[PDB]
Amino acid sequence: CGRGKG
Amino acid sequence: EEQEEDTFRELRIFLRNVTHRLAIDKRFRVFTKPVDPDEVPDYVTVIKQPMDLSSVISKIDLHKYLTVKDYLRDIDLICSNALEYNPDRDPGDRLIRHRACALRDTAYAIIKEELDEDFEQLAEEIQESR
Repeated sequence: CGRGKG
Repeated sequence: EEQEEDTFRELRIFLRNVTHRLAIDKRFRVFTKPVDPDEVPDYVTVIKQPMDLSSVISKIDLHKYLTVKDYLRDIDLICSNALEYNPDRDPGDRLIRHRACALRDTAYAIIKEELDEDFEQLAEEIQESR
């Protein structure tokens, strides 16, 4: 997975 | 001859109508524009093929879908990108992941309910011979 938004 | 393109014209009108219903659904606002590399700089390190509903619309208008199957491939890509990129920690992360599934489920439900299977089968088989 990526870091994530926000 | 002429009849093959009426199938595709009719498919595009149908696809335009489905996409518009998805794109005005408040649940799917996050999928109506491309992910912004300025806001999410690491996105390109995870997701090789970005996709969103505004790109889906452009692709309809530019005759890139000959079948509902290819269209649903791109809906599926939108969902699977969101599941591959977004971790499952925060509530905001869960929310966007559930929304991605709901986007896929809603597109499939609409298509299951409204799409004639023999019309789709004709589309797929015209695409084959070409």
